[PDB]
Amino acid sequence: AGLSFDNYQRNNFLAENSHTQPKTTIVGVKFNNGVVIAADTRSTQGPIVADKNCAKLHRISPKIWCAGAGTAADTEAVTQLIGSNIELHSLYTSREPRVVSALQMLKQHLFKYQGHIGAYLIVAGVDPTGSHLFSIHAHGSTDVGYYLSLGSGSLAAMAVLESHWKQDLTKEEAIKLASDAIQAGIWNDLGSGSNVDVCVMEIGKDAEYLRNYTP
Amino acid sequence: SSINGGIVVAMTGKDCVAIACDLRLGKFEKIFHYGHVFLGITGLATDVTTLNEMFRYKTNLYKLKEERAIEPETFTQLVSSSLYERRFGPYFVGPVVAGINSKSGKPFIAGFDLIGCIDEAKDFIVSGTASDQLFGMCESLYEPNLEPEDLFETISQALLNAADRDLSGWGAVVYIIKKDEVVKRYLKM
Amino acid sequence: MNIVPQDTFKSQVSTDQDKSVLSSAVPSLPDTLRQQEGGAVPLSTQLNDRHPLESTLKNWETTQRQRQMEQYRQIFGIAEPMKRTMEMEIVNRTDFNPLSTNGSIHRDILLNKECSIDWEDVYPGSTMVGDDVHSKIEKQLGI
Amino acid sequence: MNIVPQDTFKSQVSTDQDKSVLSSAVPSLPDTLRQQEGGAVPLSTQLNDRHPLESTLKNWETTQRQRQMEQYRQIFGIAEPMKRTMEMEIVNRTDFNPLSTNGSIHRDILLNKECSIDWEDVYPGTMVGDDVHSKIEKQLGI
Amino acid sequence: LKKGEVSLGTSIMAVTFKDGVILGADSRTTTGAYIANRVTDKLTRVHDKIWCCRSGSAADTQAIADIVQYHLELYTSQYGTPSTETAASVFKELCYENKDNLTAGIIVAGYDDKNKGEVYTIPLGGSVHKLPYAIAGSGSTFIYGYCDKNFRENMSKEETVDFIKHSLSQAIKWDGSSGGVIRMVVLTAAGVERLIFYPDEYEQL
Amino acid sequence: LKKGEVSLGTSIMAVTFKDGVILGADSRTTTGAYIANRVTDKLTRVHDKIWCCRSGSAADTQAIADIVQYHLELYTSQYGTPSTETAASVFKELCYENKDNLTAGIIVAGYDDKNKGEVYTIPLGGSVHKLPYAIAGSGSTFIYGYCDKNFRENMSKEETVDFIKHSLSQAIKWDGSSGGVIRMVVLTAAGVERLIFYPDEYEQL
Amino acid sequence: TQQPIVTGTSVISMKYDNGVIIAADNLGSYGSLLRFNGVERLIPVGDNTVVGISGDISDMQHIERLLKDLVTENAYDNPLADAEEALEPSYIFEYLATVMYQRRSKMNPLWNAIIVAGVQSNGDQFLRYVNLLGVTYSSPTLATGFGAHMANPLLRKVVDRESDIPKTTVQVAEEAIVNAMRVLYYRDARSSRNFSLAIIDKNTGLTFKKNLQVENMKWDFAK
Amino acid sequence: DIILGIRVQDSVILASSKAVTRGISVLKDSDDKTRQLSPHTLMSFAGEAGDTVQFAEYIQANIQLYSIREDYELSPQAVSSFVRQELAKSIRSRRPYQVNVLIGGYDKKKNKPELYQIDYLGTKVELPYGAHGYSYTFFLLDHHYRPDMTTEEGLDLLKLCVQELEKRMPMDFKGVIVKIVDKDGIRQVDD
Amino acid sequence: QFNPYGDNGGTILGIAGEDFAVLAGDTRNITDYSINSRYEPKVFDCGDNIVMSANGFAADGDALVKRFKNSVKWYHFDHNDKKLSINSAARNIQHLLYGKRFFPYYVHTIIAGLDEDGKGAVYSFDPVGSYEREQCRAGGAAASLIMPFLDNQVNFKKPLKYLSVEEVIKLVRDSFTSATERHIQVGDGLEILIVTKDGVRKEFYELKRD
Amino acid sequence: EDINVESLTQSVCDLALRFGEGASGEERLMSRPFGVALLIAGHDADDGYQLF
Amino acid sequence: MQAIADSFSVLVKELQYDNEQNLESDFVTGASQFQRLAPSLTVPPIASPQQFLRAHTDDRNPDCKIKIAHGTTTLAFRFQGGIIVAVDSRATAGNWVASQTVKKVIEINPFLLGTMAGGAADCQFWETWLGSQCRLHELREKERISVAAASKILSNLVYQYKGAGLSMGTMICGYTRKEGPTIYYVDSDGTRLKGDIFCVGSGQTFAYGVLDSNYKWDLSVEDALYLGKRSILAAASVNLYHVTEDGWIYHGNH
Repeated sequence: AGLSFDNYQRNNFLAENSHTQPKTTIVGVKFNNGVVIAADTRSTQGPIVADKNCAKLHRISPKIWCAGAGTAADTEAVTQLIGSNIELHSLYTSREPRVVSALQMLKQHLFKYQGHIGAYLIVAGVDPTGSHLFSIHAHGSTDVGYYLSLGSGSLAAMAVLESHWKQDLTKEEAIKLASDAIQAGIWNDLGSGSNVDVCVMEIGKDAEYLRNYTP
Repeated sequence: SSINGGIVVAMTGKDCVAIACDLRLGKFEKIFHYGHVFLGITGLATDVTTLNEMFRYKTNLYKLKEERAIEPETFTQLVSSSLYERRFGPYFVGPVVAGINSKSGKPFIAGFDLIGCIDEAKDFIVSGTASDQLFGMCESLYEPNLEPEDLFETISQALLNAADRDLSGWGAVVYIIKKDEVVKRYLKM
Repeated sequence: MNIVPQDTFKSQVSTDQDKSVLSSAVPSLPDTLRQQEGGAVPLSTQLNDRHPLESTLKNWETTQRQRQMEQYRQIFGIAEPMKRTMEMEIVNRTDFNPLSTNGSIHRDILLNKECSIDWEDVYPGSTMVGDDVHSKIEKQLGI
Repeated sequence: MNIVPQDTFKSQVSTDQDKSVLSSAVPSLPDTLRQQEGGAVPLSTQLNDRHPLESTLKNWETTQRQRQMEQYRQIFGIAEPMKRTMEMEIVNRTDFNPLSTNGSIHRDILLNKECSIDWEDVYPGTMVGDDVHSKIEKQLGI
Repeated sequence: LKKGEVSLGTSIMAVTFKDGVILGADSRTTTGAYIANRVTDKLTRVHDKIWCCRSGSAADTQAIADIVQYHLELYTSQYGTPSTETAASVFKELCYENKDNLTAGIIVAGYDDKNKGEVYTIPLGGSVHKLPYAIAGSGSTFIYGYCDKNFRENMSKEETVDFIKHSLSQAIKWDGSSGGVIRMVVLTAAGVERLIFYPDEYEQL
Repeated sequence: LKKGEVSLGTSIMAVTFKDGVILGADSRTTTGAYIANRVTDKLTRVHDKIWCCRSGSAADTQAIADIVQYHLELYTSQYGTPSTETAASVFKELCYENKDNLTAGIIVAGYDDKNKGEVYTIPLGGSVHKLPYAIAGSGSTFIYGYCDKNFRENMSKEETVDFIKHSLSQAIKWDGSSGGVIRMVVLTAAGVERLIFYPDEYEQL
Repeated sequence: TQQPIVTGTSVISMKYDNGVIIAADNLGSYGSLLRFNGVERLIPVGDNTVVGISGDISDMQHIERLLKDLVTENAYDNPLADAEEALEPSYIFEYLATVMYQRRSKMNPLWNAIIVAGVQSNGDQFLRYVNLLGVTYSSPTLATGFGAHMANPLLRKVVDRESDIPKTTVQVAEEAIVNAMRVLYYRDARSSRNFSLAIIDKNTGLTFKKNLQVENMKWDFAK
Repeated sequence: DIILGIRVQDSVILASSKAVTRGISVLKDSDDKTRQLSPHTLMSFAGEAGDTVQFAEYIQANIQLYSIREDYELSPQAVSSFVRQELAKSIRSRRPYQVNVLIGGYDKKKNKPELYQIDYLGTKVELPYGAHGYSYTFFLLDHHYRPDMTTEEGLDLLKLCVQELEKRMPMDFKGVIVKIVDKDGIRQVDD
Repeated sequence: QFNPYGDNGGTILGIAGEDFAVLAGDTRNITDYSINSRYEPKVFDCGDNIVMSANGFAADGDALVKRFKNSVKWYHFDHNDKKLSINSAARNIQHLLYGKRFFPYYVHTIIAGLDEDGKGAVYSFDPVGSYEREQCRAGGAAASLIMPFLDNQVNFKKPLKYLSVEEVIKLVRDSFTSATERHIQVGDGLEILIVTKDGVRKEFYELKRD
Repeated sequence: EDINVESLTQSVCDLALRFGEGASGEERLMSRPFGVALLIAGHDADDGYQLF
Repeated sequence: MQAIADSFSVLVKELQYDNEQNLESDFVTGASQFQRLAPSLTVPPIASPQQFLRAHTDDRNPDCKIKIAHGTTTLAFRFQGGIIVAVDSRATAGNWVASQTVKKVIEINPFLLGTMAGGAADCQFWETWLGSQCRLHELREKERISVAAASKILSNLVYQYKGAGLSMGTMICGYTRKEGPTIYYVDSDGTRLKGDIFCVGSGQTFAYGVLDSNYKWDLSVEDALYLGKRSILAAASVNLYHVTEDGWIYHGNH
C-alpha cells in the first residue's frame, strides 16, 4: 500500500554495475486587498529547452494557488493530493477552504516523508479570513512572507522585489512588480525564459488567471 | 538477447500522428497499442515488457467497465499515476504516448520521465539513449501541419539519418495514425 | 510520546517465525511453494539493504495513534484509551470480506479519516497456491 | 623568509633532464647502463609515492641559509649577502678531493658548525663509473 | 541535521523580572550566507501566557511545538490553565524521546498565578534546566560574559527591556546569522505585550 | 594542524590606554581535557618593550617568536630600538609566507617614544590588523560583547587593569581551556611592569 | 592559500558615459563571526585606476603590496612618471591576470576575485574581472560573489548594452550602485552597512568616498 | 609466465613458456623469457611486462662488460650475487614490481652445475629444484628427485611435470622451450 | 583539494570554402547558470591570415592563444618575416597542446585559413594535441544541434564547393539562431571571422536574450 | 616544413659565437673560436638557390 | 660576484619569470621551446600527479575529452618479399565532415609505418618524434636505420614515462637489406615483441584464423594482398600497404 519500495535493491545493483538511471522563476506578492503569484514558462530537460510555453501555476482550490520547484513529479503529485483533501474537507464542512488548512496538510505530509519528497512550494490564496502567502520546504518547514521568490532565478527576482516593494500596493502596482521580478529572472538566469504567467486573487472576487501576461 | 535501449520518435501532422521505433530486423518491438492509443517505451527491456503487460491489463479492465475505448489523455494520466506508484523503485524507462481523440479528432502526443512527469508536446517527442543527435535531426527536419505522406517521409528520413550517423541489421517500424485508418510500415534500410 | 517510529528492527530470527506457511513435512522449516515469493528468497536477505524510509512509512500511523493514546492516558485517564482501543477492536474483528481489501466506513470514522486521502488509499496494493477464500478463513479463525 | 622549505616539486620532465648521464647513441635518451641504478627505474616512478618529510629534510639547511641571507639583505644591505655568498662559493670551488666526500674545515667555520653534529655528519652515505675521471669530467664541465 | 535541511541560527533570550518574564529574539533566517527571510516571527505561542523559541531543525521544532500546543489545549479542556512546568515537561519528553531522529532545542517562558513567571531551557539532547534567565543560539556565545555581568534579580520592566535590548544588539552585531529587528513578549499578571525594536534604535546603543 | 600536536587554547587581551599599552593572558595549557600545565607564562618578550602572545600550534609560534627576537636583535645592533610596526611586519611576513605549513596567530603589543603604544593582531592566515584593543583565543568568543560595551579611549592605567581583569575573568569562567592566574605586562615610558592576579581575587568580580 | 580564513564579500562596478563607478563594503569576516570592521577593499593605483578585491584578506594584502611595488617601480627611474609614462588600467590588469593564472597553474592560487576599473589616457573606460582560476572577462556591469547574482540584474536595468553607456549620467549610475549596495546589505549575511565608493571620471579625475552608510531602510512592515 | 629449473648430477635444465601478452595474435619463433648471461650461465625470468625485460638486459650488459674487461668468466655464484644486489637496488626508491629469476650455471673451476632462485624482494636461494608461475609440482618433485640424476632422467622428470601442468592450463599452452647448461655450454632441446 | 579547472560554455563552428574560410562563435560568457558577459569574443585573428578559437575553460584558451601569438612573433623575427602557413601553425599548436600532456589544457581548438594553393582550410585539435584537417567542425555545447542543420542543407560529398561566402554566412546564422532557440547556453550574439585572399573580415549578429 | 638556408646558416653562426657570450645571452661554451670555414649551399622556395 | 649582487637586488618572482624554463615556455627570450629534440612535458607540482591526471581525465564535454584511436582491426604479416599491412577504413562519423579520408596507419618514413591502436595523440606525436630520431640517425651513420633500433628507441622512450598516463600500442614494420622484413610490437607498458604475424583490433581472432588457414612463406605479392584483404573482411573499405626494400606502396581498396 502507498508508494512502493520494490526494486530498490535491484536499482542500486544496476547503479553499481554502470547502468545510468534516467533523470525557473516564481514570485508571490501581497497587496492591499489580495495576493499575486507569477512564474516563468520555460521547461528544460537539462540544457535543452523542452517547452517554451509551460504552465507552472497550479490550483489547489479555486482561490488557492501554488507554484513549485525541485522534483517536478513530486510537486505535481503533492499539489494534487492536497487539492483532493482540500476539496473533500470543504464538502464535509460546507465552507470555503482556508489557506492555513492547506498549509497544515502540506506541512504534515512533507514532514511524514522526512524530506524524501522533493517539493518546494509557494502557496498564495484568499479565504474568508483574508489573504495569505506561504513558502513550504521539502523537509516540512513553512514560513510566512509579504513577498517571496523561488527557483534558480530567485535571487534576481528578490533583488527586484527588494527594490520596489511597499506596504500599500494597488492591484496594478503588485501585478507590475511581480511581472518585473519574473522578467529579471528571465533575462539574468539561464533556467528562466519565454513568457510570464500571473494569477491575481482578490478578496471578494473570483481568481483571475492571466496566462502569457507578458510574452 | 541484448535488446536494452533503443529510440522512439513521435510527431504530429495535420490530422494525424506518426510514431516510430528502432528494430533489429532479423520479434521484440517497442510499440504497443490498446485500441487507438499507441505507446512506445525505451530503456530496460524487462521494464518495457512489464509495463506493456500492466497497461494491457488496466486498459482491458477499463474497457470492460466503461464499455468504450480509453482516450489518449486519460491513458496519459493513467501512465503517469502508474509510474508514480513506484516512487522509490522506479522502472528504467522512457515512455511516449501518441493517438487521436475519437470524439474531437485532435492529435495528441506526450512523453514521460521515469516517475511519471508529463511532457505534453505539440511538435515532436524523442526518447532514447542519446536523445541529442536524433533530437537535432528531428528539429532540423520537422515542419508543422504536414500531410500523412509528408509526415511519414519526414519521420522516416529522421530515422534513416540517425541510423547512418553511428548499423548492420538495423530496421525501423513506423505507424501513421489517422482517425479512421492506421498504417503500419517496416523500413529495412 | 514518539513522533518517528522507533524499535523497528528484529532482535532475533528463526526458520519457523512465520507460522502461516510452515511446512507439513518438516514443521520447523517454512513451506517455500506456498510462500509464492519466487522460490529464491531466504529470510536473511530481508535483514539487509532496506530503504531507510520504509520502516518509517510502514509504522507511521500506528506511532501517531500510540502517541495520541498516551496523551489521552496522561490527560483523561486509563478509561479513554481503553474505550478507544475497545471500539477499534470491535470494528476490526466483526469485518470479514475475503473478496475486498477496502477499509470499512466505521473504521475511517473512528480514525477521523472521513474526508482524508493518502497514498495508501490511492494505491491499495496470477498465483497457483493460496489465493482462495479458504486460506483467509483459516487465517481469520486460527484453524 | 621561509621556515619550512617550499616549492620542492618538479614542474617539467624530459628524457634528457639529466645531462650527466645521456646516451651517446641516442642523445635524447638517458643511458641506463651508466646510471647504475638497477636498470629498471624509469624517471616517472620518482614523481609519486615519496615520503612527505624527505623534501623537507633534503632542503632544510638551504632554506635556513636563504632566510638568513634575506634577513641580512633587509637589515644590512646587498653587500653582506653578496660577501657571504662569495666566500662560500670560493671555498666550495677551490676544493676538489675525488677520494673523499667530507666537507672542509673552512666550510664548517663559515657555516658556523665548528662544534655541531647532525645525522648528515654521522651518516655521510660498481661496474661502471665512480672513478676519478667521471668526477673530473663533472667538475670541469667537459 | 539532515542534508539540505533548514537550520535555526537565532539569538534567543528569556529574562525573569519582578513582575513576570520577557522573551526576546531576532528575526533572521538563513540558508548559509543568503538571508531567506528578513522578518520572521520567532516567538511561538504555545498557550495564552506560555511562549517558546526554537533552535536546531526548523521542521522538527515546528512539529514538536504543534504537538505541544495540541497537548496544552487537551489539558486546558480538563483542568484549566497549565503551569509553565507542565509545558516544559511535555517539551522535554518530546525532545528526549525522539533525540535519535530529531534535532531540537527549546526555550520556554511562562507566567502563572502560582509561580509568577518562569524560564526553562531544553538544550539538544532533551535535558531540562530551570533558570532565572536563559540565552541560546549562535549569537548567544558572544554575550555569555556580558549577561553574566549585567543580570540582577527582581529588576523593573524597563530595566529588563533595556538589558535584553543591549544583549541582543551585541549578539546581532557579532553573529552573522542574526538579523534585523528585535521582537519581545512581556508576560505579567496584566496580559501579553508585544514589543519590536528596529536597527536604527538598537544599533546606536 | 598535525595530529598529536599541542594547541594554544587560551584567552589573550591587549589594550592601549593613555600612557601606554597592557598585555594580559591566562596561564592554562591543556592537552584534550587534561591540564598539562597549570601555571604558564604566555607573555613572550621579543624586545625590551615589544611583547607578544601566541595562538595555534605551540611549536610553530615558538619557532616564529625565536626568529623574530633574533631579527630584532640584528636590527637593534644596526639601527637601534625598532618600532612596534616593524616587529608586526616581521611577524606578519613569517606567518604569511609559511601559512601552508604552520598554524600561527600573534598578538603584538609595543611601546616607543614616537607612536606611544600600539597593538597589532595577526590572525590565522597571515593578515595584519592594527586595533585600539584586541582579543584572541578560544575563550575570547565569550567576551566579544562585554569588551565592545566597556572599552574607552585614553583610559587610565587602573581603569585598563580593571577592564582586562574583568574581561579575562569572564573568559576564564566560561571557557574550559582557560583558567589559572591572570598575567599582565604594562609597557609605558617609565618601563615595564609585571602583574599577577590569583583566582581568589578575580573570581569574586 | 588552500582555504580562505578572513574574507570580504562583494565588489560592484558599472560604466557610465564619462567614467566608471566601483564600490565595496568594509568587513572582514572570520567564518560566521563578523570580526573586522574597517577593512578597505578598494585600492587606488595612481589617479586613474581603482582595484576592488574580494575573498581572502591576507592574499588581498599581498596583492596590495604587489600594486605598491608596481607603482614604485614605475618611477624608477622615469622622470615622467606623473607624465605620459604613468600606469594605465590595462597594464595593471594584464599584470594581475598573469599573476593569477600563473599561481593557479602552480596549484597555489590567490583565493580572490578582482575588478579593475578606470579610464585610459585617451578617455576610454576600462572595466575587467579576473578570479583565482585566471578567468578574465569584461562587461558594462561587473560584480563578484552575491552581487553577481543580485546587484548585476539591477545594474543591467540601467546599462543593458554598449549603446546605453552614452545615455547614462553619473548621478543615475551612482544611485543604481547605492541601491544595489542596500539590496546586498538586505540579503547577504556576511555583508556590512558601511561601504566605500570610488568614481573615476575622464574630466574630474578620482573621487574616493569613505564611510558611506546604507540609509532609508524599510523595516516597518513587521506585521 | 611459468619457469622451471632442475639441477642434476652434471647439468642444469631450464624450461620456460611463451608470453601471449594481452589479446594479441602473435606467430613467432623465439624465447623472450631467457637471456644468456655467459657461455656457461643462463637466466630465466617471469614477471611484469617491460620492467622484467629491462632488468634482464641490464644484467646481461653488466656481465658482458665484466667478461670483456677481465677476459674471464664469473662463476654462477658471483653472477647470482650480483643479480641479487641489482634487484634489491632497483626497488630502493620505487614500488616493487613482480619478477622471479632462475639462474642456472656450470662452475668450470668446481666442475659442477648450480641453480639459484631470486624473488621480487631480492631473496636468493640455492636449490636443487625450482618453479614460479602457476600454483602440486613441489610434491611431485619431492617424490621423484635424486641428487645423482642423469640428464635423461631429469628430462623425463621435466616431461612428467609438463604433462601434469598441461592438464590444468587452458589448452593455450604452446611448446615449452627447454635449454640445458653443462660443461659444453648452453644448448636448446628440440623436443 | 583545489580544482584548477572550470567551464565557460561556448559554441564555435569552422567551415572551409572553395577560396575562403569561416570561423564563428557565440559571444556569451557564463558560469554554469549566470551570465558573466553578453559580449566576449572567442575567435581571434592571429596574423598571416589565420583565425583561432579555443572553446572550453576560458583561462586555458586565452593562455594557448597568447602563447601561439608570441611564437608567431618570434617566427617572424627569426625567419625574415616569412609568412606562417596554416599547416605549420597546426603543427605548432599540436606541440603547444602536447607540451601539457600530464596537465592538459581543457579546450577544444579550431583554426582556419588558406592553404598554399589558396583553398580554404580548417583544422580541429583534441585537448592534448591530436589534430586533423576537416571541411566543417562544430565544437562545444549545441554542436549536436548545429551539425544536422548544416547537413540538411549542404551536400558535403547545393554542393559546398560552389557555395559563396554570403550563403555560408547566412547558413551559419540560421544554424546558430536555431541552436539559440533550442539551447539555454547559446545566445546573446554571434561573431564571424572570414578569411580570404584580401585578409580577415568581421561580422556581428545579435541573438536572442540581448 | 624545410628550414630556410639562411636560417640554418644563422644558427651555425650563433653556435660559432659560443667562445664568448651567446646570441640569446648564454654563458660561454668553449675556450677558443673554431678553426673552420663553411660553404653552405641550399635551395628554398623563398629565395631560390643560395650559397653562404 | 656581480651576478651574486644582482640576485640580492630588489614582481618578477610572482610571475615566476626568474626561472629560465618559464621564460622559454612563454616564448619571452625566443623560440627555443620549439628547438628541443627531447620535448619537455609539464607535470602538476603536487605529491600525486598520476592520481590527479587519472581523476581529471575521466570526468564532461565530448570535445574536451582525449581522443582515442579506433579499436578497429589491424593486421600485419611478412610473406616472402615484404610486409602486408591491412586496416579497415570504415571511419566513424561525429559532429564533423572530413575534407579527405583519414588514415589509421602513420607514415613514419618512406620506409617505415606504424599503427595507432590506442591514444591518437600519443601515437601521432611520438611516431613523428621517432621519425625525427631515425632521420638524425641516418644522417649521422650514412645508412638506413635498422627496424630493431627504431623499435628499441620507441620502447625506451615509452618506458621512461611508464605509468604516467600514456596509452599506445604500435606495430613498427620495416624492410632492410641486413635484417630482411621485420615487424615489432611496442606497447605503453614497455613491451617490445618481434613477430611474423600480428592482429590487433576489436575482432582479431577471425583474421588470425583466416591467416593461419592459408599462410605460407611462398606467397606472391598479389596473393599476399588478397589474403590480407580477405582476412580483414573476415574480421569485419580496406586500406593496404606493401612494404619492400625500396619503401612502402599504398593501395586504396585493392
